[PDB]
Amino acid sequence: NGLAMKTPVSILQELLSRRGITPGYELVQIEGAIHEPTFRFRVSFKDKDTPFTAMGAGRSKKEAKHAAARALIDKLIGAQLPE
Repeated sequence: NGLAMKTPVSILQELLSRRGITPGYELVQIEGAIHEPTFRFRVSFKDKDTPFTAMGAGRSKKEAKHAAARALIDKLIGAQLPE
């Protein structure tokens, strides 16, 4: 329940702080509207002697990175990260 009532971004920062991980990001594709384009980013990091990767998207470059990083969290916990 510790993942509930907690900003997903804060959860990301907490988990990365606990492990001591700095993930990297890569621009995948920008598509959508002129005034409202959608940003696709990929994120990857190494831990537990295995590589991780995930791809997300959002309304901005920063938000897209957070979405991708949240996808990592989902894989780490093996479930949909609650709000």
